[PDB]
Amino acid sequence: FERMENKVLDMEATSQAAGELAGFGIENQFAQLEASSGVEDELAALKA
Amino acid sequence: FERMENKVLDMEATSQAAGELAGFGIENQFAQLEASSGVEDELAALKA
Amino acid sequence: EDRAKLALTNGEENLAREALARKKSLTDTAAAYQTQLAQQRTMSENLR
Amino acid sequence: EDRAKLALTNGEENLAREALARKKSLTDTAAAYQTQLAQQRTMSENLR
Amino acid sequence: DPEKVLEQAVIDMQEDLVQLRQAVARTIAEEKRTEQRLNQDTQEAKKWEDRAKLALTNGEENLAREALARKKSLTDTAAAYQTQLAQQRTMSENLR
Amino acid sequence: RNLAALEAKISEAKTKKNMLQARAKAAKANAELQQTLGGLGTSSATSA
Repeated sequence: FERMENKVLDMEATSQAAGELAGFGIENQFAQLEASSGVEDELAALKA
Repeated sequence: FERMENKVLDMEATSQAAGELAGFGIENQFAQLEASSGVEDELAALKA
Repeated sequence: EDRAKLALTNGEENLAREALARKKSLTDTAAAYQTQLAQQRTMSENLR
Repeated sequence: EDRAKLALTNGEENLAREALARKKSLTDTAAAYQTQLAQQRTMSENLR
Repeated sequence: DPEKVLEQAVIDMQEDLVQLRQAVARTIAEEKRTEQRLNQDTQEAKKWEDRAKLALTNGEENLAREALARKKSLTDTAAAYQTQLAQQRTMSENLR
Repeated sequence: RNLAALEAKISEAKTKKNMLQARAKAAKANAELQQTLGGLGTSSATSA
């Protein structure tokens, strides 16, 4: 079980590597996508 | 009976695979079909 | 539609809306064939 | 947009905004193809 | 040539989507299995509680507390499987 | 009494270790999913 938990710790190290990868400057574009959703949301009010 | 129940568990795994398959974006069209039913339902009132 | 009228006689709204679905399919096919025949007439006059 | 109208019938604002996203993509592609066709027409007249 | 590189990338995308589909299917199977396991376990506790009621009928307090120990083990396993299934659902939605 | 205790130990240890290994394998599968999602070969298409 200690060997298996060492493998689990390797998975946790992979998770920390992903977190270190988490930083992205392109994230602003995602917000634009949300803004685009607003347009459709506005159209939802328009249908009335 | 344990072998047979392992086969049953394989069937349950197939059911979980089907559930993972359950997601479909085309489902909206089914609602349109229901809307189409409404038309005939409206005609049911029309027959009066 | 006559079958739908039979349904109108008593109860089977389901049958009436099924007949209406058949009607919708048939009229869509009729419109498609009308377009096809317009194309055929145009092409026939062109060939003539 | 017709699917979006189906959504307008009841509830699925998500479906409506998805349809709007499809509309945005399609109109962007249409504008790009309009520009492409303008270039093609200009080049064709040049060649003629 | 960029043409060939782009074509190769397009081709590789086809493998990638299939692999992701397989992973999703595996997740679905795992969630199904854990749901089945927890569901049956929940009823095992009720069965042992019925044995405990038989004990309540006459005398065997030892049997009743043994049944209670089985119940405790089963409910602990059920909570663990509930947590596991929550993780599976979260991961499945992430993959989707 | 020693046999009863030993059988309890055996059953609990076996089942707990088995389920721990299964869940660790599920976790590493999920981590591999995350890696594949991060592992996008945009560079090759960009080079083409």
